[PDB]
Amino acid sequence: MGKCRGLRTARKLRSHRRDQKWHDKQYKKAHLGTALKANPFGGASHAKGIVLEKVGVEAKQPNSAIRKCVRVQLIKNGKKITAFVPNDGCLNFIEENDEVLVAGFGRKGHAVGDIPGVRFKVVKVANVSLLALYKGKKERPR
Amino acid sequence: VRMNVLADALKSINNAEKRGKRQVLIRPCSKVIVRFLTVMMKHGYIGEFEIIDDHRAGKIVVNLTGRLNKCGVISPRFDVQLKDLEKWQNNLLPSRQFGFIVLTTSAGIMDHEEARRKHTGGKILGFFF
Amino acid sequence: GRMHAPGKGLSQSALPYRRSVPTWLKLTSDDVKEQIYKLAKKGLTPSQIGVILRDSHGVAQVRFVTGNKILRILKSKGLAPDLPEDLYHLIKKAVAVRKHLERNRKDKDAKFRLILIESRIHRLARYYKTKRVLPPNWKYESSTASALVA
Amino acid sequence: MPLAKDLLHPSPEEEKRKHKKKRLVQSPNSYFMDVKCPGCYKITTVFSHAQTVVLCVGCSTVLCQPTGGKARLTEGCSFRRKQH
RNA sequence: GCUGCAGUUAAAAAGCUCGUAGUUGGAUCUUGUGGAGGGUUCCCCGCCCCUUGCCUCUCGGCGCCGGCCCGAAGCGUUUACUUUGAAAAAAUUAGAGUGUUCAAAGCAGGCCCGAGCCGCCUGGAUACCGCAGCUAGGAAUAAUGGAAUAGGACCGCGGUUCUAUUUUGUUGGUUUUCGGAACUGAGGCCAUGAUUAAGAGGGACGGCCGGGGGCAUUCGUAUUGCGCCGCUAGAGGUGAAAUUCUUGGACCGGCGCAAGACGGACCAGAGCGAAAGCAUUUGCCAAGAAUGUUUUCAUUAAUCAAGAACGAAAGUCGGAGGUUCGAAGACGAUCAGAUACCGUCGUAGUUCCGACCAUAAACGAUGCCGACUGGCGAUGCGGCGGCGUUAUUCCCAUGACCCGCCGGGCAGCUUCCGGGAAACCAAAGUCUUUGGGUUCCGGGGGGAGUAUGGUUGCAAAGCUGAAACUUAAAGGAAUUGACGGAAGGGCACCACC
Repeated sequence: MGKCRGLRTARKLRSHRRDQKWHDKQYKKAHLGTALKANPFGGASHAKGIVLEKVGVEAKQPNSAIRKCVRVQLIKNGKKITAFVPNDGCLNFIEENDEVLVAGFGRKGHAVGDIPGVRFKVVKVANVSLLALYKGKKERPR
Repeated sequence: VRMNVLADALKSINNAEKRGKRQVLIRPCSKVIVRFLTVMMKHGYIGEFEIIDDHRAGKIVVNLTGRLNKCGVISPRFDVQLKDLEKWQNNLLPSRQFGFIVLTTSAGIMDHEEARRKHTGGKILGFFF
Repeated sequence: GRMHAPGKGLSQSALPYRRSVPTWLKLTSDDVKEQIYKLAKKGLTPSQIGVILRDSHGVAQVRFVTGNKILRILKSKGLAPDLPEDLYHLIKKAVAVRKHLERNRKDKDAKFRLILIESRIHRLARYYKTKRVLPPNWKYESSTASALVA
Repeated sequence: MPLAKDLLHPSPEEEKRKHKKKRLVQSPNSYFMDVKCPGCYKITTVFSHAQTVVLCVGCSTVLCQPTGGKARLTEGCSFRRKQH
C-alpha cells in the first residue's frame, strides 16, 4: 500500500521495479558480470592448476587444529588459489609440481567451517580420485 | 477532492454495521450508488432506503441489518471477458456457494451470476457477501 | 482546503431550498435591470452590485427575479469589462507588494508571499485563456501588470 | 451517541441547533425585516447582516452600524421577518 | 511484494514551500401497458411524445384494385469497453479414437469366406494462438461533441453571380427554360437556446485577532571604563589553594559621566509563522489566518521529475565596532602522568552593514489531500443566545465576570473502538474480509559516505556515489537476576562512634 493504483500507471510501476531490483545483492552480481572478472573461475564448475607448495593453515577459535592445505596456480589465468585437501593422509598422495583438479566447497562464494581464507578444495590428482587413492582400490600410476 | 464517490460511501456502511447501528447518512448521492444498493437489497443484505433530495446532490439514508458482513470497492475498474471471471471471484469471495461480485455491462448494472446468462462482460465495480 | 496556506475552514453561504419570490417583493424583472445599470456607471463591480441590492432593497438575490445572473445582464449590453474583476484584484495587490519590495529589500517575508500571489495569477489565466475569454498570446509580466491595472 | 438514534426526522431545535451545512436541508440563519424608523418615515426593508451602512432619506442618514455579525440599529425599531 | 510488502523506535519521509511535465479528479440529461419466450408485475412488435432516427427519391422486384404501399441507398457527433464473425505454418501442448506383449511411443487398423470374397469396413478429430489490424451487435460505465455578439425549421421571397449540356428528327445562329452552385437584404415559425453552486476551489465585502515581517523612534536596569568624594587593609577564588590585585588606596560606600551589550520577574502542555523562527515604547509601510454573509465566478482541483524562494549555529571575503563572554595561546593547581575537568589572563569570534556557504537529534525520529468511526472536562479566536451581577451619563449601544450553543486551532484525561512484536496510538484505527488519490524511499552486518568521474564553491566543503574482500550475527521491544562513586526505608561491636 501507499503507492499508485492508477489505470495508466504502467510506466511508473515498471520503471520503479527495474530500479529497486538493483538494491538486491544477488541480482547485482549476476547482471554486472563483476563476478566473472573478479573470480579465479570463469563460472566453470571446476578448474585445473599446478601445485606450488603445501602449507599448514590454522583454525578459527574455539577449534584448534592444523588443516594442511595446498596452494596452487592455475593453467588458464596464472593466478593463485588456496585449496583444502580432504581426509587423513590424502596430503601425501598429492606431490609438489603436479597437476590437480579443484572445485568449490558447496557454499558458492564464502569460506566454510572454521577454516578461513579457503574457498576451494581438491578432487582429482591425475585422472584418479582421492577416494580410490585413500581406500586402496587404485594405486599411484607412477 | 473526493476522487471516487462510491469508494468513500461503502466504508461508512461497513464501519457503521460493525459498531451496531441501523441508520446511517451517506453523501453525496450518486446515481451509481443507487443501482448498486438496489441489487444489494434484492438478495437481502439491507432494507428499504430513503433518498433525501437537495439541489446540491442529495443525501441518502439506509436501514440495514446484521446480515451484511462487508461490502468493499475494487478500484480502478478492470475489464472481465467471461474467462477472467473465475479467477476474480475465487480471490474476492469467501466461497463459491454465496457472495456476489457486482459489475456494470451494456445491459446495465447487475451481479456476476446474471451477466453469465446474458453473455456480457464489462467493468467491475465492487463486491459484497 | 486553502490553496497557499495550510488552513481549513467553513464560512460558505447556504441558500434555502425554496425559490419563489418570495411573494413579498416588487420591481418586476425589468425594474431590477435599470436599478443595476446605474450602479455599474459608478464603478460598482458585479460582486458589490448584488450586495447593495441585497442589503437595502427587497431582493433576496437577482437570479430569482431574473432568468439571468448579474454579470450576463451587463454583458448583453456590452458594458462588461475586458477582464474579470477576480484577475484584476490579484494584479492590483501584487503591484503594491513590488513597490514595498523596492523600498525595502530586507522584507524577505513579502518576497515570499509575492511568489504565491504571482503563481496564483498564472494558474487563473490558464483557465480563461483556454476557454477563449482572453487572447491566446497574452502573458503576465511586470510591464503588462503596470499597464493593465491602470 | 446511543448508537440507534433516528436521523430521518429531527427535533425542532434540539437537532436543528447544528451548523447550517450539517443539517439535512441547508437553511440560512438570516432574515429580512420591515423597518419604519422615526426619523425616516418610510417602510424600508433591510437584511439582518447589513454589511454596509443603510442610508436614510429623512433627517437621519444612518440606520445601521455593521459589525462582525448582525448589524445593530442606531435607534431603529419595528422587526418583522416576515415568514423567512 | 501488479495479485501481495514496509518506512515512530528494528534498514527507511527530501529542512521547508512554490511549480511545469506526468498521474488522478464532484453532482446532473426517460418510465409504465396487450402478443411472443420465463415467473406472478419483471427480462422480439409496437403504443402516451419516441421506438431500430429520416428522407427521396430513382433505377433494376413483391404486392392489391392509371392509383397506391414496404425491403435495399446516404446515417444517427466521435472513441475506449464488451459481445459475434472473418483471417490465422507444421511439430510441440491440451485432447478424442486405436490392446505398442503393458508403457515411453506410433498413426494406425479391424473384418468373413478351405483359396474359391478375389473382397468388405473404418480412422488420420477437436481445442488453444499475447498483441495490433479487419467485421457485426450492445449503450451501462469513462472521455469527446453542439444555437448566448444566433441559426435551427418551411417550396417563405428578394437582391446578385456563376455554371450544367438536354430537348424543338439531325446539324449550325440566337433566347429563355430546367438543374447544380455561390453570395445579399427585410419578414414569419422554435416554450426561440444558459442544469445546479459541491459540508470543492478562486475572488469581493464586514467587524476583529496575533512576541508574523520590514522601516523609523522611544525606554529601563545591569556590566565595564573614567572623573570626584569618604573610610582604612586586605581583596579575588576553590573541595582545599595559588596565579592575580593592593597605602600613587584596592575591595567597600556616595555622586556624576561615557561605551558597548541586552530586554528580567511578568512569560503559560498560551499565541503567530511554510519552515528556520518571533517578547521594552510609539508611529509608519505592505501581508495573513479564523469567523460572519439569502454577494460574485462556475469546476477554475489534488499530488508533483524539470526548475525556483526562504533556510539555525559555526565558517569565508570586504568595511564599521569590540562592553561581555571566549576556541587558540600563556599561566596557577589537581594527578604517578594531566596537552583535561577547576582558577587567573587572553586572540580569533561574539555585534552591525554588504557579499558568500546550504548543512543539524533542521525530531512529533511519525509525507500531503479526502471520507468514516467513542466518551469527558478545559484553553486561545470569531459568531449566536440568556435567567444573572458589576463598571459610565440613570441609561440604551459597550466592557468585565457568570451560563449555554455553533465553527475551525494548540493540547489533555478516560476505555475489551480497533490496531501493534511490544512499548504505545481516536490514530500508527477502518488490512489475508488485503484496491479512495499521489509523491518520496527501504532489502542481513561491515567495507563506505570511502574509491572514481561529474557538478557547485574564493576557501572550508556540499550534492551525486561503487566494488573487491570479509562475517553469522548486527538490531528492536519486553521479562527475570546481578551490578551502580542512583534514590527512599531498616539492620549488625565478625561495622563504626
